[PDB]
Amino acid sequence: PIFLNVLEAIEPGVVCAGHDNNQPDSFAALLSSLNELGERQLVHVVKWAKALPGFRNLHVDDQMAVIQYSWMGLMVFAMGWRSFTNVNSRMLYFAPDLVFNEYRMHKSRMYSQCVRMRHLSQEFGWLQITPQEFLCMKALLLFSIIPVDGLKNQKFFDELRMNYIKELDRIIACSCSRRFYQLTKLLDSVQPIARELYQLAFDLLIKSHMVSVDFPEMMAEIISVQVPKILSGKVKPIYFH
Ligand SMILES: C[C@]12CCC(=O)C[C@@H]1CC[C@@H]1[C@@H]2CC[C@]2(C)[C@@H](O)CC[C@@H]12
Repeated sequence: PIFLNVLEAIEPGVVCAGHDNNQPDSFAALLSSLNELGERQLVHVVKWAKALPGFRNLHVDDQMAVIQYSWMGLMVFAMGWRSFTNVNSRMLYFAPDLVFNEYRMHKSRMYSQCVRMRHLSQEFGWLQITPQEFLCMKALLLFSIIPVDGLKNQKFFDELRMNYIKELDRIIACSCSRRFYQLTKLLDSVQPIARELYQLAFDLLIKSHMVSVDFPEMMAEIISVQVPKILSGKVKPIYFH
């Protein structure tokens, strides 16, 4: 169980958004706290990724690129699990101090995306996803979006991605065929959700100075430098099906 030992050991702990819950639920306050949460979680995503088995086998530029393309999907998948285990999926548990009810879903102007995120959360229940399955699936999400022109050493990436697929297969194996199909269909469903959120993030950054929404340093950098490569089709998800 070496692989699962590692995934459990490096899983990030609780991250708070810093949200002042006694101010009114305005669009600007809610989106500014979500952006701050993203900035805080990005720190943990980087430290988590660098500690994954085999990750340092990747070229150093590929390491940062893969994090900078997959972070939305990783963060939404993890938030979906938090929601399933904490509020049982009619609310979104972005953080202990940033829990979206239906009112916040509307005031954030993200209601339809939150609905889809809620559906993703509920699938952990409908499919009875185990903690071990969640951990392996989340790791695989780091290796599920790349440039169409390929990475700087694509061969090492393809080997590492293969090995994470094998680990998922082992965790299921420890019926199997139906399970693997279910989990890979679930993984595929993350990318379209992440794409819609990437679109929202980009549009909000462009008009941020006018809706009074503050973007932290690394969020502003990644949404203006890397996210447009996804939105323009230069960086694309790897789907199973
Ligand atoms: C990743 C975050 C923050 C971390 C998390 O739990 C998931 C959530 C998904 C929506 C993202 C948000 C970060 C800030 C974004 C990108 C806003 O700009 C628009 C959509 C928000």
